Amino acid sequence: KNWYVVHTYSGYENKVKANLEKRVESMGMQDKIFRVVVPEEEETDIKNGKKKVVKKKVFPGYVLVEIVMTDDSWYVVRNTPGVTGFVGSAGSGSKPTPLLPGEAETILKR
Amino acid sequence: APVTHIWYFKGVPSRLGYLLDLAPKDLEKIIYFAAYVITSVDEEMRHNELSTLEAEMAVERKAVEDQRDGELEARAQKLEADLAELEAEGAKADARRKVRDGGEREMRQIRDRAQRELDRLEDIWSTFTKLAPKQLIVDENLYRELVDRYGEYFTGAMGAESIQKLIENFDIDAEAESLRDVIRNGKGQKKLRAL
Amino acid sequence: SRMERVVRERMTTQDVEAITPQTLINIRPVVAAIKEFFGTSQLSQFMDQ
Amino acid sequence: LYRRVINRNNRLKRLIDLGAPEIIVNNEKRMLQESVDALFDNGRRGRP
RNA sequence: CCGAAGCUUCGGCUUCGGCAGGAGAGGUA
DNA sequence: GCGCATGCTGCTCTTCTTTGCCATCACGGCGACTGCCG
DNA sequence: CGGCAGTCGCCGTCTACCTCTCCAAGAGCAGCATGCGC
Repeated sequence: KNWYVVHTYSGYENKVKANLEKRVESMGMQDKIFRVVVPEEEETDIKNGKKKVVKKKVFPGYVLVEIVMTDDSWYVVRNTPGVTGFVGSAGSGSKPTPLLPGEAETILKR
Repeated sequence: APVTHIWYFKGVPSRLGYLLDLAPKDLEKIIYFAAYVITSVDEEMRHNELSTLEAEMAVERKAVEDQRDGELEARAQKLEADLAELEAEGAKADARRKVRDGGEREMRQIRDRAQRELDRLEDIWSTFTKLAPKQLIVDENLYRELVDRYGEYFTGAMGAESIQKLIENFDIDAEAESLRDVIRNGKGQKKLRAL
Repeated sequence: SRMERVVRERMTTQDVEAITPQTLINIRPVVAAIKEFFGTSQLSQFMDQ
Repeated sequence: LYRRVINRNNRLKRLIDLGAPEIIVNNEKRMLQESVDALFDNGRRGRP
């Protein structure tokens, strides 16, 4: 149930989000994937009297998704329309590696 | 970040591999972020903290074994008390013997577990002791373990930035006279490799 | 086959009771394949007269 | 191929000067290396 | 480099205007 | 009369490689290499 | 350690000339403009 990472194209982080979210319910796996968060920051685009606060994704192309490691979970997650593939080539690239929990908590500071 | 010229690494033969004395598969693994390598290992401090950490690791292993003993103690005691308050008096002593067999199987499981942890610590010690430059260390777990316990002395990383360090700390002359000594008095196929 | 892969992947992301055959079908791959065969191909050749 | 190299270098610079975790930086560095390799010699390693 | 237009002392001077890579198929000696 | 919502429309990229897609490719010469048997 | 034989990748495969066709598009992210509601 650790926090893993995934890779999307570019600008498809929220499409990937919605897709995965709904799929988990339609495909029927509300017991492996639990939480999805896309890290995002802020950009002050004031037009001298008109604020904006537009999406400024700190890590463009990377969506961290908590997932219990299995096999069909890997299938549904990686085959969601939009994701390029998993991360974690530390061991050649066979299985993803769980992101250091402390690093996850520091990423979730905001 | 530094990169590597394709001409001097993916050739026939590999000129970088011939200069650094590394197999092409090892170079491919290091360059493309799939394994670690030890850039340098301090041999002075290590040669003293050798005995120092020998003592330390003996202590650690003792602690580990004693914790095993204690868990064994607790669990065994409780189980035996339970099975003693009732030696399956409704049928025969054999049902209690069978649950005692189950308990002993559990015992042996925990035994194997702790023993394997012991030999993995042994592996740790081995790897950390006899460690020389240019020694591919696969498995991220092992690397992080070593960098947690004995994070000093040895250094290393992966990527082309870790090959720049190996090339920078390289002495051509010593290797040249070493190869000439090998060619002078040698036979077999090591002479062909030296040539 | 390409259109079938698209519809299979999209059948699990839409909401039921609003799914109709016209919203599940994409024509673009088929017309693209046909126009790629009848144009830049090595077997559909310019006729000599 | 130049645009690919420049894009990967810019993404790597922005990610390094932000405090990113090590796994993501390693992935980006590997991808930059592959892009440069494809610039100098396309098809020698992997797929064209 | 070419064209158009002016000054031109006949050496020339000035204004404006203008571009050309790959893949596949068939054929002749 | 003013605020909010939804459609013309500038406007600048974007296009991977798994449990998938993909299907193969002669023929000879040469040299490393690499697991494998002793 | 020490031979050992299959194997796997990389190199090369004649000259000059003529004619024709075809060479990423949909999705997405804003940026408003006008219609509709209270």
